[PDB]
Amino acid sequence: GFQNLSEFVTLIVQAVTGAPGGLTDLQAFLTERWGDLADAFQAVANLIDAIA
Amino acid sequence: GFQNLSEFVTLIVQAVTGAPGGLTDLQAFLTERWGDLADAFQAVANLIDAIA
Repeated sequence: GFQNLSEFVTLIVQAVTGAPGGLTDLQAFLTERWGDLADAFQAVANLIDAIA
Repeated sequence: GFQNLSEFVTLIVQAVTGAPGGLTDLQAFLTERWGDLADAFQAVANLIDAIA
């Protein structure tokens, strides 16, 4: 249902990320999400360390 | 701007995952990340239980 591949890329970006944009925007949002997830994992590890 | 769908697939995999590769590589990286995320959530539950 796509006229071209560019709008399909935008649709993929909108499906996997809230903010519409290009493939670079998709990569940036996913990188920020993975960084935040790593920060949360390290926070859990620090909670381990505080309990210990 | 993509030459072909295979190149576009490689670009999608590179944007969503650090390691370049095919759709199978994308699925593998995302599945191991799902396993890591599930382990983190079970760690959070285990900390609930440890405080309890």
